[PDB]
Amino acid sequence: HWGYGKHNGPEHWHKDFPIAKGERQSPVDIDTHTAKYDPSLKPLSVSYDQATSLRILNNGHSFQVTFDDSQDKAVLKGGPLDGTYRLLQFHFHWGSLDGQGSEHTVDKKKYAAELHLVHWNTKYGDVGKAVQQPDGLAVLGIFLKVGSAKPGLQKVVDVLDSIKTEGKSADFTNFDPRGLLPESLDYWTYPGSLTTPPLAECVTWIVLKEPISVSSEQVLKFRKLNFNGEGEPEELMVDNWRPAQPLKNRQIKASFK
Ligand SMILES: NS(=O)(=O)c1ccc(NS(=O)(=O)CCNC(=O)Nc2ccccc2)cc1
Ligand SMILES: [Zn+2]
Repeated sequence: HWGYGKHNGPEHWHKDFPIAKGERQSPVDIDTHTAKYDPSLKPLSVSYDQATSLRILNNGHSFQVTFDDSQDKAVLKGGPLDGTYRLLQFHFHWGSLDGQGSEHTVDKKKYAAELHLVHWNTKYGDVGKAVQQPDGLAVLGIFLKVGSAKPGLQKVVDVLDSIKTEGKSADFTNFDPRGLLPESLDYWTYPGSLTTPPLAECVTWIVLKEPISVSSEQVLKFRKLNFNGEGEPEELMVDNWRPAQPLKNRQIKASFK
């Protein structure tokens, strides 16, 4: 089964998921010399005020926080998107050291981590039908750099000790994802894929220009998680990122000049 190690990592994934070698795979490097401003892009509309978090869990490849997506509580709208996209979950990708961890890169620069806020297109009814559609999902990607502490992340960090190993989960209600956003909503966008199996090409990616700053204290707590379940041999969850994939025939557009 898949992971990020030598024997099951991203170089192996195409054997079970041949779309790994597809025409619109994610992540990509964002070259600011060729990711051109497009004046037709609209401002991004983030409506998370009624977001209802449910649980936080270690699934053996990251930790994710889940939400109640049964109504239009927390939705992503505007930007490059047509229609309305409900927030399903968020999770992160991070490194074995501050110098790497992000999935997207900017002019080949790797950030310490990357946050993925995952949304699905409500015109398809549920997410299982949305993932079969080229416009089924919208993932809001936010880079993390090491600096001052991000107060909106602290509730997450303070609970990670309770989900150290794969399969553990915890109650995680009343978490406000507005606390994970940077100041600016300037973004890049391109059509792409899930960055983990099944790597489906169903994602409109929206990557924010401005990283959020998290403290070294905070990101170190990510690196205490385990890929393995309890009683299994410890394998620390670090470097759980897929490297940049070829942009091929795609365009990346910027909402800003
Ligand atoms: N790293 S990333 O590119 O942002 C990313 C984001 C999400 C995923 N995986 S996912 O499961 O959440 C996809 C959405 N959920 C489903 O399709 N669920 C489903 C499917 C069939 C039946 C019933 C439910 C992987 C990578
Ligand atoms: Zn992700």
